[PDB]
Amino acid sequence: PALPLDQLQITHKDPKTGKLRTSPALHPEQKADRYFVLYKPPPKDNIPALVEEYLERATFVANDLDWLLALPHDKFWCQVIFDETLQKCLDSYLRYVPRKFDEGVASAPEVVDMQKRLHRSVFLTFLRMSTHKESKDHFISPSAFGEILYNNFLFDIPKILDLCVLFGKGNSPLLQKMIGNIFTQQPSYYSDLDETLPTILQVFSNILQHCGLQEERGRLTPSDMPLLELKDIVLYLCDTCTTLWAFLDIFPLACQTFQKHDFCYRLASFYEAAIPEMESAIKKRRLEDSKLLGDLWQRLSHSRKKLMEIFHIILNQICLLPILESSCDNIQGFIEEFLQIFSSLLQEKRFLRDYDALFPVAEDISLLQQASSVLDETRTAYILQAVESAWEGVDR
Amino acid sequence: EFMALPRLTGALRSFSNVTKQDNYNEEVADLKIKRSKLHEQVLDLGLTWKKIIKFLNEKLEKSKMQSINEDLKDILHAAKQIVGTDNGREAIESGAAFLFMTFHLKDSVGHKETKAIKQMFGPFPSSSATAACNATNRIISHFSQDDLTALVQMTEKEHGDRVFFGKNLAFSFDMHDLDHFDELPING
Repeated sequence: PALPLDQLQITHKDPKTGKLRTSPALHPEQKADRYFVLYKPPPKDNIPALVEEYLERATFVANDLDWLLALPHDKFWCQVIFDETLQKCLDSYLRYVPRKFDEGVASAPEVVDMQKRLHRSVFLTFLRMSTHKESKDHFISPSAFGEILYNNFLFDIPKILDLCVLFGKGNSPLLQKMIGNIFTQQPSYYSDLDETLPTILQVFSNILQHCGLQEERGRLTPSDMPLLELKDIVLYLCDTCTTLWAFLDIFPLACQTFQKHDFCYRLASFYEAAIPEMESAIKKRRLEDSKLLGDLWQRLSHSRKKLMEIFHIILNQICLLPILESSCDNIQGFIEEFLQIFSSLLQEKRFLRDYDALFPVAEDISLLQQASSVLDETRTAYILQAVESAWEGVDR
Repeated sequence: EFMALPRLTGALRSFSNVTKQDNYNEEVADLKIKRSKLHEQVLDLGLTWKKIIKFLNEKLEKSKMQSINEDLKDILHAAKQIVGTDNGREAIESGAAFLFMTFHLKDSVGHKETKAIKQMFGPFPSSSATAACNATNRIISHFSQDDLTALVQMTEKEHGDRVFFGKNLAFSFDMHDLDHFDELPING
């Protein structure tokens, strides 16, 4: 038979001369003594001296990771569990590696090739750790596996978000499997997500509070504020929206955790507060910097699109998808949740107009009307007359 | 500075890990201890020393093997100087294999090769890099070009025959980018 790793025993010599004691497979000194250095991203322009510093550090990391992938199931898991340098190195890479949507220079092919090496190797390492059944002989007990995962800080919530925004465009179906597996084997990440949501939302208010939009004594609106402070604000916002959206694109089961914290309304009202002022400021000050302001405009429009996509992903997951499936005809609560969500943002006319332009409301209301045997126009009319007036305020 | 760029997961880490952000207040203590232990970290490269002399003897006539053995002794001496004698015989032989493979396709000492040797064994006398490169090019001057492609194919094959987790898996380098929208129109 095949014995799972957590409970498998290997014989090893004890401190005492010439004495063998059977002991667990995983153990601190069965780990290898390979040191792991932290990752630092490349310089912003191809300054030769800085490039080679980055290259030195990066080759240490990549060689260590190549060897780590070469390792066997028993010794690889020993290393990942007991070597703190390894996990901190991977956290370093995930935290600091440049994202594609970032402001990017072309650099020497050496840095590009090396960066590709690191990208692939890091993804494969995280795949190995997300899998609890490497194959028939080499596997780990589900309950013990999730304990290991959560609790040698192998998977944070930040690291999961980083993983998605970094590897989700190309390798989605695999990363879906990974994330779903770690959440299945250790469900306390949900709680982690829960506890993290207040900080996430705090991010948004901070952005508002930094533009004086809403205890930060009156800061300057985007029209007045210094240019590269505004640049930082919209860069932060773009990174935040892209990361959240990528996470929910990989793992939509998280959405209810989000909506437990009134997320649909929070991002709708944030949209209403933030988007108009920043739009007008970018437009007005475009000629202060031709190229910078156009980039900021691209990022702002990207952020608005990603915000609305987040909104619709949550709406679908907790109302629309449950109605389409499992039609035993007890969908009133789902319907009522939909109606409540929209009643709470009737007044957010600018967000309503743009959101309706992208995911039309009438098409999702008809889903509820089709599914419910007994849904009168009374229950949705006002919502549509909100949408209508939201458009009618502007000349299109 | 890209360590400066504002990231959501950066804020998330800062909020619950104040502890750990200046926990990594470590620079050349950090990398130095790596240098301290990198001496035995490289087991081998593409082709080991025994594989190299097997190839050389298998492809060349005894006529030229006579001189090629003195060339290989020059390379062994250069590795002895670079690696040092206290790690032992097999260590300097793998260093000699590393030297040969470093210069088997290059006819001079360049920034790439000096930096590679330094990465592998720390600081070293460059005179020995010159000696090893000269001996290697002396040896390769006896290769026919079919022989040279055989050597290249052999290096490529063994690098390809290496097995690691997820090696044959499909992987994409496509990363999430900015969606294309359109420039703020002209104002006025």
